Order: sequence, then C-alpha cells, then structure tokens
Amino acid sequence: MRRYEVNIVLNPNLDQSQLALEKEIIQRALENYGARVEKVEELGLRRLAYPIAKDPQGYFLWYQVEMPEDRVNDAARELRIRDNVRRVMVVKSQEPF
Repeated sequence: MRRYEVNIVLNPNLDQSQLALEKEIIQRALENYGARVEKVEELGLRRLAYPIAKDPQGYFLWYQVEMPEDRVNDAARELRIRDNVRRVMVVKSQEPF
C-alpha cells in the first residue's frame, strides 16, 4: 500500500446537512476501494484558480489515506461522478502527519 493525499473541492452552496452527507459518501467510497482514512480536514471556502460549474469558489476537503496504488484511479473516478464534487486531485504524500 501507499500513502496519498486526496484534495476534494465541493459545491460551495451546500448547507451543513448536504455537506455531511457528501463527506460520508466520500469516506465510504474510499474505504470500499481499500483505503485506510488516517486524517480528514475541512479547509472551507477558497477562491479557485479558475471557475468550475460557473462558480468561482469551492468548499475544500483534504484526506490523508493509505490504500492500494492499483485502486487509486478507480476511486478517483468514483468520486468525480458525484454532482457536488467539482474537483478531485490525488498526490503522493511527501510529509505525512
């Protein structure tokens, strides 16, 4: 297994209720692909490098996970289908918590 950082940007107009749901779905998907979720951070609202879905900002979520490298891409695709997920970026962990 390898340790990765998953950066997710969500629709910025969700209320705390919808937000919590998206988080559970993300967690379940990562775990269904063999991931051990080590740390989860809610970063909040940021101005995006470029607008997505016509929105100039997004709600950021960060995850540190350990999972099979052969499943990373499949997991990322799964995450990208959700309508409220605007952007997904997976990088190899360099300085883990």
